Amino acid sequence: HGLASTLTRWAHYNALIRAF
Repeated sequence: HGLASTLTRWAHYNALIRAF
Protein backbone atom coordinates (compact mmCIF):
# COMPACT_ATOMS: atom_id res chain seq x y z
CA HIS A 1 0.00 0.00 0.00
CA GLY A 2 2.51 2.61 1.29
CA LEU A 3 2.95 3.07 5.05
CA ALA A 4 2.05 -0.61 5.73
CA SER A 5 5.32 -1.36 3.85
CA THR A 6 7.21 1.76 5.18
CA LEU A 7 7.34 -0.28 8.44
CA THR A 8 8.78 -3.28 6.47
CA ARG A 9 11.95 -1.34 5.44
CA TRP A 10 12.71 0.91 8.47
CA ALA A 11 12.12 -2.30 10.53
CA HIS A 12 15.25 -3.67 8.76
CA TYR A 13 17.40 -0.66 9.82
CA ASN A 14 16.82 -0.19 13.57
CA ALA A 15 16.69 -4.05 13.64
CA LEU A 16 20.41 -3.67 14.57
CA ILE A 17 20.14 -0.20 16.28
CA ARG A 18 17.55 -1.80 18.65
CA ALA A 19 18.30 -2.68 22.28
CA PHE A 20 14.95 -3.23 24.07
